[PDB]
Amino acid sequence: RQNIPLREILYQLSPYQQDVIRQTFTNAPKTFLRFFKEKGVGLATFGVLFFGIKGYTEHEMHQERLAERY
Amino acid sequence: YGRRIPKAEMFARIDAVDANAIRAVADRFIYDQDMAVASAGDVQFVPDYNWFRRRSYWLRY
Repeated sequence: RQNIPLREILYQLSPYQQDVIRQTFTNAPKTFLRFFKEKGVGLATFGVLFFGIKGYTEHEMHQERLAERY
Repeated sequence: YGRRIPKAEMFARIDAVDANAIRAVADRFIYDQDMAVASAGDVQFVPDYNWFRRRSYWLRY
C-alpha cells in the first residue's frame, strides 16, 4: 500500500459512547432542503425537457388524429 | 495504602492467585470492554477503533 506523507492528529470516539439514530430527526428538514438546493437546477432541467417535449408530442398526436377524423 | 504492607502479607496475597483467579480477573477487565488506543509516528497502517473493538471478544465460543 502507498506511503502518504501527512501531518495530522486524529481523534475517534467509541460507537457505544454516542447516540445512533437521534440526530436524524433533527437534521431531516435541513438535509431535504440542502439536497434540493444542490440538485435543483438539474432536476428542473430534466423535468422541463421531458414533460414539455412529451406534452408537445401528445398534443400533436391528438391533432393528427383529429385531422383525419370524419 | 495508608500503611506499610509486610512482605509476608504480600507473599501470601501473591501465593493465593491461581489460574481461575487470572481467568476471572481477565474476564472482568478485558473481555468485551472498550479500550483506549494511542499511536505516534508512522501510523498510517494502524487499524482504527472498530478493528480494535471487535477483537475484544470471540464469536467462536
